[PDB]
Parts: sequence; C-alpha cells; structure tokens
Amino acid sequence: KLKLSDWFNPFKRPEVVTMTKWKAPVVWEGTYNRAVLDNYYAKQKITVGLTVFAVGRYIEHYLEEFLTSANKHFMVGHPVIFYIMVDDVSRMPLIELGPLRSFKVFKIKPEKRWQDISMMRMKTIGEHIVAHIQHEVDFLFCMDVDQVFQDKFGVETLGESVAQLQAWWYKADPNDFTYERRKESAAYIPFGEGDFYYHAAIFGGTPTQVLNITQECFKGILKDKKNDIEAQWHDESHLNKYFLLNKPTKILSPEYCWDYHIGLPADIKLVKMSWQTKEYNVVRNNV
Ligand SMILES: O=c1ccn([C@@H]2O[C@H](COP(=O)(O)OP(=O)(O)O)[C@@H](O)[C@H]2O)c(=O)[nH]1
Ligand SMILES: [Mn+2]
Repeated sequence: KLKLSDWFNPFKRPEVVTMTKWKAPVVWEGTYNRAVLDNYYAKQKITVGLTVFAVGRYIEHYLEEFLTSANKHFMVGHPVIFYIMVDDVSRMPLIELGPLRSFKVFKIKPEKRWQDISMMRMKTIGEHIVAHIQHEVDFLFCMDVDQVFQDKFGVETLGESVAQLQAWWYKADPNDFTYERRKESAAYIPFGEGDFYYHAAIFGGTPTQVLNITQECFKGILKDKKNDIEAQWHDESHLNKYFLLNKPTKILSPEYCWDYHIGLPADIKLVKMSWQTKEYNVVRNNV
C-alpha cells in the first residue's frame, strides 16, 4: 500500500505538469524517490517484463543497441525478462546479459506492410500475455526497438497503466495534437477533447491492464480495416483514443523518450531514453 507522496514530490519540478486532473503523476527527473521504491518493490520480489519487436532490417539496425542499453539501464536491481519478437531468429544478436536479466525469443510472421508490422504488435502482445507473460511478471513495458536507453529507467515508472508523453507535443494544446480526426475511424478524437498526446513507442502496466490496452487497440485496428480506413498514426492513434477513454494511472515525462533532434531544452533534465535517427529508406520496404 505504497502512497503517492511516499515517493513522488511534484514541487521538485514546479515549472512542468506533474499532476493530471485525474490525479495521476507525471514523472519528471527530480520528482521521484527511487530508493524508497527499490526497497518497496524488492520486498515484494517483483519481476518486470519488456517486449520488443524487430522485423526486417530493424533487427540489424536497432535490436542489439536496444537490448545492450536495456540490459544496462532498465529496472536495475530487479529481475527483468526481455521478450524479443523477430521474423528471423537466425539474425538475433545474442548479447551478454547482466545480473537479474534473462530473455527469450519468438519467431513471428512478418506482415507485408510496415504499417501492419507496427499495428499487429497489439495482437501479438496480448497473445503472449495470455499464454505466459501474465504468469511471469508483475509489470510489463512494450517498446519500440528504434530507440536507446541512456540512463536509469527504473521502478519509478511502474504502475497499473503507464503512458509516455510524446516529445514534440508535451507543451502543446490538444487541438494541435495529431490525433486521428476522421470520425469514420475507431481512433477518432474530436477537436475539443484530449488530455495529452501519448507516444506509442513506450507503454506499460500490469499484464492485466496491458492486455486490455492491446486488445482494445487491436479491436480498433480491425474495425478500421472493415471500414476501409487506416488511422493517420496507426497504432499510436488507437493508443491515444484508448488512453482518452481509460486514463493512465501514471505518465512518463518526455525525459523518458526524448528526441535529440529537438535539442535539449531546460525542461529535459536527464534523458533516460532517446530516439534513433529514422532510416526508413533502408528499414521499410513500402510507402
Ligand atoms: O518494418 C517494421 C516496422 C515496424 N517495426 C517495429 O514497430 C515499431 C514501430 O515502428 P517505427 O519505430 O518504425 O515507427 P516510428 O517510431 O518511426 O513512427 C518499430 O520500432 C519496431 O519495433 C519493425 O520491427 N519492422
Ligand atoms: Mn519508433
């Protein structure tokens, strides 16, 4: 029965949004007491999971760097299981893992369109939750592979449902967010609505919550298909609709998923994860 103020002090970061109107914390560098949390979670003997997909040349371009950096920086001090989904196991980089890390690899079907590779993750993650992850971990993160951990990404990020503020939009007004705006899409969010723009590169929660996130997003994806529409930002559009309806119980600041193309402004104090430069001419095979 951890209490928010046990570990979270919004006053340490007075110039950024630290609490939502539904009283979920927005976790910024300086606001969290990791020691308090490491002790608490170690006493419950938690395990944390991490899913990552790499299909096609995303394997060679990003998977090693992702996993090497995750080994070093993700939930250090707690058992972690990396679940790696690839279309060709023969190209899996098999790095050395450190204390309290282990992994397993699964072969998946490569979808033809990169858009569908990205969106089908929703289906696949749920399948894996039901079959095994629910029995293996207390919390799970689902992440894009095209990014690199830069510093500690620890238990301060854990919660029932966890969303990532997207780096380019965190100070914007909702009517500037790139939600899907066509009412024919299941991902539709009208003008005048919206809390934040969440990044689909990182989301998480307990296995139960992540099952519901992924299942509801995939239902939307499938519905759109039947209506011959494809959301503007694919699974991210659906994820944003989900989290509008089912508010996240924790949000991570853009420090947890930063685009250095923006530079490094005052609000980004310690970067925990950075985007890789895009290489679509090589890693994608369709428009
Ligand atoms: O050809 C594909 C396209 C997507 N992905 C996976 O789906 C994620 C989402 O796609 P992407 O990162 O390209 O989207 P962006 O962040 O560039 O919008 C990637 O990080 C990979 O984990 C992949 O493995 N191969
Ligand atoms: Mn990405």
